[PDB]
Amino acid sequence: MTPDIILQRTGIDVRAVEQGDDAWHKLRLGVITASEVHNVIAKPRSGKKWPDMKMSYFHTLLAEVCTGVAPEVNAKALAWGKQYENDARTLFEFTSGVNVTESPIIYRDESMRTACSPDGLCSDGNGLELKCPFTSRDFMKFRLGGFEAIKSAYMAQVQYSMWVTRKNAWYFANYDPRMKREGLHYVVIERDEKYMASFDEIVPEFIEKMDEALAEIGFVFGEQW
Amino acid sequence: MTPDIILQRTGIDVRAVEQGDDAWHKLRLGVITASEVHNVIAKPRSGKKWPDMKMSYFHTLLAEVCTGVAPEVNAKALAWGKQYENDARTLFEFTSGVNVTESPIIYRDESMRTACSPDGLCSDGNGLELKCPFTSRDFMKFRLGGFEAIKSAYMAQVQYSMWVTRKNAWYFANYDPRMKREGLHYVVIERDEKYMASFDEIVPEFIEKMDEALAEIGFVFGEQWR
Amino acid sequence: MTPDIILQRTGIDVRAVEQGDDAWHKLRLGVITASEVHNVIAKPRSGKKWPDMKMSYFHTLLAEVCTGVAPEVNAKALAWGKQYENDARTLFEFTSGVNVTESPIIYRDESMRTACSPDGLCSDGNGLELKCPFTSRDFMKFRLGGFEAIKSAYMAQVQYSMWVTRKNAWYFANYDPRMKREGLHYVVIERDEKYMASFDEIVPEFIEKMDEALAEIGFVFGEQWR
Amino acid sequence: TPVNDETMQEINTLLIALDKTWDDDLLPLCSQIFRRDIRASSELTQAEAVKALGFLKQKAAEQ
Amino acid sequence: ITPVNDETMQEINTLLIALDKTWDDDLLPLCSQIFRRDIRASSELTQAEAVKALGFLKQKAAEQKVA
Amino acid sequence: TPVNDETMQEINTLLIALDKTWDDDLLPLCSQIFRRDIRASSELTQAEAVKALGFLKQKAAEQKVA
Repeated sequence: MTPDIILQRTGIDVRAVEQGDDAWHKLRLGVITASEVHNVIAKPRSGKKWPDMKMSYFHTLLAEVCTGVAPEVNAKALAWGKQYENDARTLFEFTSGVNVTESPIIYRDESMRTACSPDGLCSDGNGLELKCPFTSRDFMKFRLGGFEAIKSAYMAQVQYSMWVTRKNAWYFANYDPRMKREGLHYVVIERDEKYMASFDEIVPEFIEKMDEALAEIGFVFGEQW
Repeated sequence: MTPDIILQRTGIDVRAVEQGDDAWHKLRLGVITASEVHNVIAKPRSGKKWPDMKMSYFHTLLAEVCTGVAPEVNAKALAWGKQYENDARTLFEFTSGVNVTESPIIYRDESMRTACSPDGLCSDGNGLELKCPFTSRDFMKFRLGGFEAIKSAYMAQVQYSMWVTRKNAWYFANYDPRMKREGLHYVVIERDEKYMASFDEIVPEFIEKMDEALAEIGFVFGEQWR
Repeated sequence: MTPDIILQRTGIDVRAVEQGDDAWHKLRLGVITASEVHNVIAKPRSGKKWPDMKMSYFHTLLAEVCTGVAPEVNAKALAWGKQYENDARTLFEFTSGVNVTESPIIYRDESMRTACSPDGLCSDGNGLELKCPFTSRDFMKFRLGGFEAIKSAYMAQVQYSMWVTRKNAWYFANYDPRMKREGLHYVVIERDEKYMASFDEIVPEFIEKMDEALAEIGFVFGEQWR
Repeated sequence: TPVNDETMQEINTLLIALDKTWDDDLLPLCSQIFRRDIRASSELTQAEAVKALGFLKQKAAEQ
Repeated sequence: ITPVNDETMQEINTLLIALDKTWDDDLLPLCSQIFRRDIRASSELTQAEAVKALGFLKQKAAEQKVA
Repeated sequence: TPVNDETMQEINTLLIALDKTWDDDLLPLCSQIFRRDIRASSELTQAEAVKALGFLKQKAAEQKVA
């Protein structure tokens, strides 16, 4: 997808967007984003039935199309993340030696049903996800590494970003300005083809069901722009 | 049950009571209400020991008797609900074509142990329950699934409202002012005798156990109102 | 263990610090406290994996050491507790007949890894835990007594307090200023040697694991006080 | 962004079919639900008029 | 605003006598603390306050089994 | 509470190994993340300097300098 085609279908110029902007939010309305896709790929205890978190995201995403808004969940956490994001980015650049360009949203294909919003695009080809955990507890969990350091929601997010962008690796950094030392830590996560195939299978079905639900109440995807 | 028994016992004139005022809150203290009765009819996975949500409500309701106050729960969802309830009533009148009259609290009997506060009484003899879901997500769930995606807590509230008032059906309407279209949806919930029987069995046992707990600590039901 | 050893270690005169204080929080940074030890003794339903609540407290406590701060959880409940704690203490004294002197933090030993902050030390040798529960619901749960009136987190806090102080019994009291009567209730809880043995085995191990994690990222316990 | 003509006509089409009016029925309705004194039909936003229309359509569907 | 009735005052006085306690030395100071007000006479109590105070005396007395 | 000799020294050695400077690289970074105009290393507290040093060590480690 090119910058004029987005403008052509949404009326918004991607070149003039600043993460958090009204336009930034509008572009993600009804779109399956990386932060939420862990809900799409949840499988049940057993059988073919969608778990509550999957049904809940489905309904949330449908509501975005029909209201043209996304309420913000966790206002404290979000303000904290926005306060320290650029410090996290700068420190990632500094410590890694890798240069970072900020990217507007990247749609996977012309349907614009699937996107991510990288916190950076790196000079070596890799994307960048940045987290400023609201609790130093969660920083520490990541920082200590080992089994279960990276929560599966965030692995889903990182892999989905690689699915959307076609890319092969992704940096995943946490920053905590309250840590007296060791406050910036990152890892490289490699494209996992088990995740890619899961998205290839499950994501189109999720889009189809959304189209059915929207049709049932006289809505069509795209209306929100 | 009449305005007279309420006056003698609480000092309050029900005719002066509009939803949400100081008086309205007072009259619900210690009373098994429709919004909360789902906790009363909760059963465990096996046996007869009260599940946690049931015990939790028992304790909440006993505290209302002994303190004469009730805290606010979900302040934001509640304020939203109060913000848009009148619009939802109006839009339901307009779209349905049935006139709604507002009602103060209705007790099921002289005991005043059991009550509901309908969001309205309809010209066709049905009650009306009105939700303004805090999340459009929850609105969308109701809008698509209909009957299938009414929370059992909400289904209990509607059935108990029919148990209390003796009515045969109840309008269940959701309203969401953020929806560009399709923001007002309603269904008719019919009286279900399996629920009526559950209340007949379980609620008097709940009342009996409350009296025992109150007696254990020197309290009697009614003290909240004086 | 004295206030001179605490002073040398932390620069804080314990005698000028009172529950809630800014320095009161500094003395607890990284320390296994009685209100949280329930996280430390949680076992898994099977196997040997630390449950989520245990890992979560493990990470919280390490973060306190490495940041020098502990964010306040449940602000409204803590403010309610602070508002009513002295009345709760006086009413306990008054109704029980036993005298209560206030105590700063008490560390179990020179390591300062383990401590409790009794809400009082009683004339009869027992400690005192005082709760002003934010919800009258929880007051009522406790007031009604029975097998289950005391949450297991609270039993662990009480038993840990006896483990820290070498004491044989502890008063567990609740106060609710909103109750019209019966607003103060207490029971005596005896030292339970099963808990003592669990603390003896599990706590030193938890300390070892914390040290290894701190060392993993180049920290030494005690840094948060230098 | 103001109410467009084709949407305004869909509304008026339904008002006539329903035997309702702007003065007696729809302006008071809209004034209440959009929390604003709406004195004439041209003062509706397109978004506001799309909601009013949906409700008229619902009212009609139910007869 | 509703004041302490005579019946309640009497029950309080009965308990004070049995516990060997007084309004001015024991109960009024207590009532001043817990109700966050300067209370210098028994008549400054509300009935609701007096009920609480009476309850605390009953609890104190009942531990000792006093009469 | 100002930067001790030990910490200054390790910072200065790493800046040289990394071919970075106080005025061009480190003070701008410290100014950004500590939200203050830090114009000289003497304006830095020990706590700030310890954090700065940490970042330099990470930078040095990932580079694999001598």
